[PDB]
Amino acid sequence: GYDRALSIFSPDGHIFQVEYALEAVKRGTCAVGVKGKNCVVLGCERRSTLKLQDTRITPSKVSKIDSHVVLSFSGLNADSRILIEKARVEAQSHRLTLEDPVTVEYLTRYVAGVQQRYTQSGGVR
Amino acid sequence: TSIMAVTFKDGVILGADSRTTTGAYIANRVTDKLTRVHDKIWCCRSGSAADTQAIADIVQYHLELYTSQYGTPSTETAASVFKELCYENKDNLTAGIIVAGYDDKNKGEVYTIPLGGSVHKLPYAIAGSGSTFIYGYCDKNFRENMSKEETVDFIKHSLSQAIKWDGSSGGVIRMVVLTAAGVERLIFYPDEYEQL
Amino acid sequence: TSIMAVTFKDGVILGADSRTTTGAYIANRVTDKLTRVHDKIWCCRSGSAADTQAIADIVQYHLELYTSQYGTPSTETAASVFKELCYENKDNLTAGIIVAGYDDKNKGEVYTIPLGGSVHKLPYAIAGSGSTFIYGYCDKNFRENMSKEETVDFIKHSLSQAIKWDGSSGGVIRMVVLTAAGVERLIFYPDEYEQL
Amino acid sequence: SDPSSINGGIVVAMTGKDCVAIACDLRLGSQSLGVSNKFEKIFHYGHVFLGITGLATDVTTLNEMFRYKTNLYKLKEERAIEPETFTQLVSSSLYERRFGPYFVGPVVAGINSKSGKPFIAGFDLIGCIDEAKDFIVSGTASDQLFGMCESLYEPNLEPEDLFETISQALLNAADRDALSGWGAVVYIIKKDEVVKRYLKMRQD
Amino acid sequence: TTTLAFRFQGGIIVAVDSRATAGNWVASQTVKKVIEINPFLLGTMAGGAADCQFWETWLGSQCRLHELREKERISVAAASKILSNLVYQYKGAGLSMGTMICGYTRKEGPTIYYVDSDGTRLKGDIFCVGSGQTFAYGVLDSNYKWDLSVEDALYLGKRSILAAAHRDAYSGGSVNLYHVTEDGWIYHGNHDVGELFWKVKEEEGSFNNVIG
Amino acid sequence: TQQPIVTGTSVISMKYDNGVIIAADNLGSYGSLLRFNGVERLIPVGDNTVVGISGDISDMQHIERLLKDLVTENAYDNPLADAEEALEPSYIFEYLATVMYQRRSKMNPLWNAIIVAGVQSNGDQFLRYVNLLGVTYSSPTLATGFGAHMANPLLRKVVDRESDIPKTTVQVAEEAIVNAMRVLYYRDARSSRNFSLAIIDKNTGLTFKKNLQVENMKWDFAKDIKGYG
Amino acid sequence: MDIILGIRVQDSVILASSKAVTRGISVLKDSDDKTRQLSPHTLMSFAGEAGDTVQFAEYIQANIQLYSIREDYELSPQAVSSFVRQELAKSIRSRRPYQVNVLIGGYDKKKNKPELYQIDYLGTKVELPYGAHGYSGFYTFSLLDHHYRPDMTTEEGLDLLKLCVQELEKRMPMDFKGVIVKIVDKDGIRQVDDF
Amino acid sequence: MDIILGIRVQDSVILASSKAVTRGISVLKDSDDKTRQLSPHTLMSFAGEAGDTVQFAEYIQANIQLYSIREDYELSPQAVSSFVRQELAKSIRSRRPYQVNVLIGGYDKKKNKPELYQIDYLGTKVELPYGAHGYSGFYTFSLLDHHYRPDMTTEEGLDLLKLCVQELEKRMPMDFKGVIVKIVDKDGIRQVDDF
Amino acid sequence: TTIVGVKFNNGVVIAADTRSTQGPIVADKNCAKLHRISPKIWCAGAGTAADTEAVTQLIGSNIELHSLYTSREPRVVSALQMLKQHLFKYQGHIGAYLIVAGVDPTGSHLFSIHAHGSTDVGYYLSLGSGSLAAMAVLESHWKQDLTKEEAIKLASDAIQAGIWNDLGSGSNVDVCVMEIGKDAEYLRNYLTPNVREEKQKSYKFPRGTTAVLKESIVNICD
Amino acid sequence: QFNPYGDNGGTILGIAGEDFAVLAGDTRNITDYSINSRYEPKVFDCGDNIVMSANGFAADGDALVKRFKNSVKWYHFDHNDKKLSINSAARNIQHLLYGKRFFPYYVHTIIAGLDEDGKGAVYSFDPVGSYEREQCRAGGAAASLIMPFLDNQVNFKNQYEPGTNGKVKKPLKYLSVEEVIKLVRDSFTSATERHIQVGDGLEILIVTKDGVRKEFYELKRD
Amino acid sequence: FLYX
Amino acid sequence: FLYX
Ligand SMILES: [Mg+2]
Ligand SMILES: [Mg+2]
Ligand SMILES: [Mg+2]
Ligand SMILES: [Mg+2]
Repeated sequence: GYDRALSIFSPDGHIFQVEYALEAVKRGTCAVGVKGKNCVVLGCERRSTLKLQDTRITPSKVSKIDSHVVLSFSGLNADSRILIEKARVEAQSHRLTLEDPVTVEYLTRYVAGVQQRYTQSGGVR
Repeated sequence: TSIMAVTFKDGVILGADSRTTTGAYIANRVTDKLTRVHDKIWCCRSGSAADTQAIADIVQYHLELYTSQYGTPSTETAASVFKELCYENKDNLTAGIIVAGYDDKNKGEVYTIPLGGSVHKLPYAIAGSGSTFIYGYCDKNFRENMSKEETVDFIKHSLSQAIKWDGSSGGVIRMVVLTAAGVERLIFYPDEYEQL
Repeated sequence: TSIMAVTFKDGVILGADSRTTTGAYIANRVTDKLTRVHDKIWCCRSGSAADTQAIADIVQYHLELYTSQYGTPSTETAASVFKELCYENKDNLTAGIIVAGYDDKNKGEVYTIPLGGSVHKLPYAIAGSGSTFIYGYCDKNFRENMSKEETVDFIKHSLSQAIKWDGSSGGVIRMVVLTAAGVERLIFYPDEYEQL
Repeated sequence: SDPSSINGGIVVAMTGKDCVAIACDLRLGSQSLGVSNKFEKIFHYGHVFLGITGLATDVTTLNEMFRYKTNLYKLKEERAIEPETFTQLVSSSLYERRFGPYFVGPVVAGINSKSGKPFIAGFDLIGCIDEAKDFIVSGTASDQLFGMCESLYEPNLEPEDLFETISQALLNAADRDALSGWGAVVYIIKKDEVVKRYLKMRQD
Repeated sequence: TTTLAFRFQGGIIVAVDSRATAGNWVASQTVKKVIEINPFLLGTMAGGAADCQFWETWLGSQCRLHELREKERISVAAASKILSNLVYQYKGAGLSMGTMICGYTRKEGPTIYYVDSDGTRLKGDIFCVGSGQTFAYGVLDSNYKWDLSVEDALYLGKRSILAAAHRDAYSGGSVNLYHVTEDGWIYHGNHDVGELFWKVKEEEGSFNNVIG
Repeated sequence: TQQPIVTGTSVISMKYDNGVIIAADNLGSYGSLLRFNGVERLIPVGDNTVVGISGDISDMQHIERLLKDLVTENAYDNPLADAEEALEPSYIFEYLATVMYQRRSKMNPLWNAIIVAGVQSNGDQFLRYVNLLGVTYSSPTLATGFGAHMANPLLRKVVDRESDIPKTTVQVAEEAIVNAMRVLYYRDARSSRNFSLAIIDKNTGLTFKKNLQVENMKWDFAKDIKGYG
Repeated sequence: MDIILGIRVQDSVILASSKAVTRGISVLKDSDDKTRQLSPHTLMSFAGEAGDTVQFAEYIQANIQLYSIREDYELSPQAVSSFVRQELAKSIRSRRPYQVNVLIGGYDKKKNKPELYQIDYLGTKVELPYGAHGYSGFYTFSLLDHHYRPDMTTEEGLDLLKLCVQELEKRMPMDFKGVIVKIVDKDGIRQVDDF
Repeated sequence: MDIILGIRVQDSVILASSKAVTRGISVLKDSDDKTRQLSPHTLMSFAGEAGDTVQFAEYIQANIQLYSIREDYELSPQAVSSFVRQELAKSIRSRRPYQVNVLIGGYDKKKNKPELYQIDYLGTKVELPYGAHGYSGFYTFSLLDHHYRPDMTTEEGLDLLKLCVQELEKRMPMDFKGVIVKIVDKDGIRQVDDF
Repeated sequence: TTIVGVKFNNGVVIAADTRSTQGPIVADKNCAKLHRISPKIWCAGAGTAADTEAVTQLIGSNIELHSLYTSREPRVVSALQMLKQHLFKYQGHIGAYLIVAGVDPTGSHLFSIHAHGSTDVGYYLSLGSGSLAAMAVLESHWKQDLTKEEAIKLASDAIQAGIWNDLGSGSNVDVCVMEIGKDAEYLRNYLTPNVREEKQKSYKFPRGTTAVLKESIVNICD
Repeated sequence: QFNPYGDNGGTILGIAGEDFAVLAGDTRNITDYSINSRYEPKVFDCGDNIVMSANGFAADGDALVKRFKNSVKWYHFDHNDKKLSINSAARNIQHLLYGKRFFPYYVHTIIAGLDEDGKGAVYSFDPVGSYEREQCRAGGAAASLIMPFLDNQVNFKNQYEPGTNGKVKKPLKYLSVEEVIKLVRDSFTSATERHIQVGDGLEILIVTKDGVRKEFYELKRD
Repeated sequence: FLYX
Repeated sequence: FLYX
């Protein structure tokens, strides 16, 4: 297997591959989350340089992880699909063993745990 | 067990070991596997000791009662009585018997009765576990109308090999000589036969 | 099956029958149970034909590869490779092999490898079903430093008896002579050996 | 399906000074299920006492059989059977069924009326006699009883002391066996008086 | 062995016998067949002594790791399912356990889960498990009501074990009582059948089969 | 799972005041067939240990190779291989004991009963038994197979407990061993007359005796035995 | 066959016997009376192997009826039970034993006492205040241990029996289609038609 | 586990499932629901080996629920049955197969048709108008052959089902403590509380 | 069990251990395994304890009747022939392994009988679980022309080998000496080398320790 | 077929006092009806004032003791030479035993020592690691003989106060080390009489706060 | 091994 | 039964 440590420390104590991953987020279309008194709203930008799009079938920016939790994102669209899939599987796995759907904190903590693993795993960016 | 009967010029000779084993333990190291059914009719017992003893006792009675009425029985008659018991009770008997007797008309005769209860009249016979190792030797060395001393050596050398290779065979080599002269018992000790 | 290896003055001789039986039927009446693992290292195969063939093939490869690197192997080295296969795979093998070879230093050597996978270096060896009947004969008749003609007769007479008594043994008597002179194959037909 | 350990139960007999004691539990069960807590295993034919453990149908059958035989014995002999003689009768009767035996562990106890000697004996299932000076044990807790008797017992105990020893031997043995207990009975036997005591023991 | 747990107005009552056997040999009459997983969780043991003891102890470790990770006491459902999912992995291996997971949580209330070694997991209000489960059921079912007092419920649970302890050859020793409330489990003592039987027989006037 | 094919019978041994004696016959049985008559079942390891092996001979020959390899491996980077860091009987035994138990635990045992007889560096007698099950025990007298049933009773009449060892001389001890080998030849159907005997003494060292024979045998009384009654 | 119960009270014996006759996956009958009257004041309920049960019950019935005619006298429940036990005790060491388990409920007219005898197919006889055969015992014995009193009336005995049948209908795997109940007292044998 | 029935009628599928959970000579529970909802318009009843039944049912439920979230779309009853069959078809040649027999009752929203699938533990799938598993079939199939009509209403289907349960309660040896009945139609899954 | 028979010049001597066992438990600490067939014919039994007693008692009876009928003292060969014909009839189902020994008008005799009905002749024999321990001693120490006092010593030494080394054998040594022209002397408990050491403590309970429910006088009289 | 298990017999016995504990075991090692050794100790000092015995199949017994002794060593290394408490040792042994649940150690295990309050402690384990602290436990072949005697004499079971009508039980009290050793010696002499696999020698290991002391006593050798 |  |  490919083993190379791609995410490593620099003299100034930065992990450039993690900081360059943030630049990819900064490039990504704007996504905003605002939680009210009895609701949360997820707003998402869609760049208008793409006309002749088919909005029926084009992947929606906001994804359902379970019937009660959603996930929007900014950055690489292809990368987001891998996080969403893992989260959806963990959501069903939690219902199966705990006999209770995930909390938003637990689902977040899992997704964050996956993102972290890729910052000190060999052969992955 | 290693037993054999050899017919020579002056009559017949019966030879056997003296070892009875239960599993790998020797119950008796001085067994007398040569038994008398009549004055000059003897047998060699192989297989279940209990079965062969029980059979031998019945035949002696039959030949004693035969003698009371019709005088001395033939060696064939004795073998016929042995066969009758062995064949009719083949399902409940583990007994390989060699019958050997001296008539004055017929001289030395040897009948072998294997497990089946079949009768086989032979110039010489070998039976028991030890016999397997000396088929080659006995076949190559046996001759008809041997002398007493030749027949004693033939049996001694044969059983010596049988004893050497068979775990179930050992101890002394007993022999019984049947001739017109009478009945002679012979014994041969390890210190003699082992270094043949 | 009846096989044997005898060590004499000029080297070693391998002897075997030619009968392979499935149950009471003879599959092959002209089997060659003497096989070459090296130019002057040969073996005798007894037990499962499939198992003994498979083993023999592997050793020939091992000794061929040995020869490529380190020159001619010793008879002991060949027996060691046979043992290693037989011992390590004892649970899945029915093979009694007699290894016999001629070195110029060591002369004639015989190693017997029974079912266990143990190694026994002997002046002569016998194996297979037929061997049982000739332990008595072979022990009484074998002498060390025999001539070629004496050793050929010893093997011929021995296997002749083994064949006579064993149902599983028969056909021709094949022999292979290993000496400094080279390798000589011999065959003997029923019409000769039966009436010995 | 082991006949000797379906119903369960124990008998123990001991000798003292000019006295014998025989004791038994009261349990009859069907393996795990306890069925009866009144099933006595000790009988008597005159002054001779017999305790029987093992398969309960055979315990009942043998009691009826020995009553039958001791009754005819008395009519013909014009006297009560003695323990030594009865022991032989039990042995004869059991071995008569050598190749179809009663699955029982009988125990004879009593005092010879002529000699005044305390006598106890145990039998195997085929009728082999086990004569003892000290004590005989039988049943599903025979191991436990052997351990209790061998440690507690001492010779020439007085009837009142012997009672305590045999009672503690049975009780503590029965409490370490699942198929034994559920109440106990102790017979104290003197030359010409017999006391029968029911023991208080744990009912599990 | 005989273990029973039943649900009533006052909470959950858990009664177990204290005897362990090897064949007809009584190995011990002083065994703790209830494990205290945490203040609000109880585990009952029947079948293999080692299997029950080991895996129910192990469960307590898994329940502790849950409340460290999730900053919250594990549910009776989740706790029972950790054990039922574990034994199911070993199904066919020859594990012999008959267990009841009894506890209180806010979201569930008082809950009992039957979990056995062939992977059966059942929520219910009454369970009896062991060789003398039938003997316990007989007394418990015939006297059970939802409106039993904490005092009466504790007695019925005790009396149901005693009933089995008596008739079943492989049940006995002593009765260990527990009462599970919203505030957690409360231990209601060890009761030797040696004394309890005669005490009950005399006071209740029952057990007329026995020579008094 | 094995079945033993070519087998060796009783190994017998006992302690005496200064060291240990061990003996075993030179037979390789093939069931009831007394196949091989030149088999050595006593294998010395250095000058202070002898390993006596009964049971399967193929597995015995494997154990021979392991001990041979153990001596080589001990000598590696060991200036004191023939002094303070030489192989002790206790080291050799513990190694075999470990192997025997590992093999039984993998359900593929070395089908053997082994007695390690030797003298430790401090002059102490070493005598300990191990078998195919990995069962280990030590006693003033040890024997395998028929030896356990017939030899031990005779050897225990000499050394019945620990306090008897200082009272037992090598002459008395050896006599008891040679007597036991005769009794085994009378009564063991898979025994031979020819045997080897080893003495490991703390003063005289290792004395290995080959080609011994059972002698002074009583057979004369056999002439008087006729029939079965 | 399966469920047969017996409860001896003050002045009577009560025998309950399941009505189901099952073979394979089919309940063939749901009104079977698993009992025979041996004499006017002696009733025997039976359960066990198919065929053996009735064949044994009727054989005993014939023998007791023969005795009654010969002596012009009714055998005591103790006497009948002893006779039945001996027949089973013979049976168990026969070529093919009767695999029949019985309860004998009788009223001894000489003693003026009800008597309940529990006899298994081995010939294991016991006099009990309450008895059961098969798996029934595993539920009923502990229940009766608790609720039973020796001085109960026939009506109290029937209520105690209802408590047993309810517990069996709740926890027993198989549907035994209720029970036929019969009372043995000084006035003889009568059947409770509504249970 | 034991009795699971299914009847596809005009506009719905009806699944009846016995409530008894028996182990040994003890009915441990009499209110067990032997069914899982795989999707809003798909219900699966199950019967077989203890543990395997629920473990299998929940595993399938999780997979169908995962698919529903991923595609934001409900799989057709045909699609779900095909998935379930393949899982059992894999299972039977596993080290330890799922010994679980299932009925899948679903309403296809695209076709506007009820569908009943009968799948055994070997992975033997069949679409039926009425199905049963275990010994139940030996009584119900012949009864439904006679009384069933393809154009029946949900109410007629429930009366037809009552006729099955009555026949089973009469002739079945074991007490299965009645059934939980559920109806799958265009409006989804609902439970009949009084049966 | 450990039973041996030894022949000396003017008689035969049989000795046996005194331990009877069920499984691993010792049922009888001191049981006599020496049986009287006739006044001068004694037999030592191993195998099924019940079978050995029964078969010895039965032949002992038939030998007495035969002795009265023939007006002659019974012979060892008669007891042997009757035994081995009976044992053979039952094809080993009677687990009786006997050492038969005695003196009669014919002389002194020593035989061994097996359950299956086989018989052996010898000057020294040993039967039972401890036979190999006993036979080891007999093979080591036996010689031709033993005296009475030597034969008793050898026999008891062979039993002791069994007692110590065999788990099946233990307790004491019973001996019977059958000498020609003399009454057979039965030496019960000839050696008692396994006396139980004084217990550390008396377990005599204080009177009233046991809890009692009921008392009653039992009627043994008419 | 190869049977990996065997029975080496013997019996062990652990009793707990107030400020001490004893673990006793006979020194006899057997297979079938043969004695392997008359002195083969199976009660071991494992350090940290813990004594241990694994009676049954000696190979599994030695393997377990060896593994536990090693477990004590690594406990010191990994936890700054901390003393392993008897309760902690007991749990550790459960894990050792249960680790082989599907290929079990064929032994009855007893450990003895002092708890963290300085009081006598005995723990006993079934073959698959189910464990329980007790005042009293006998293990091995003669466990069924000794255990009911211990119930009667240590825990005073079935013993009532004389004249109290079997209402007041005999009160529980700690036994002196002198009184405990009397019961151990009488337990083993009784076990030796009636069990064939028990005898030869008795070795007692007594654990106080001062350390581990040993005592040895002869037993009957039949 | 034990049971409960 | 018993043995000897
Ligand atoms: Mg041919
Ligand atoms: Mg009980
Ligand atoms: Mg009954
Ligand atoms: Mg002994």
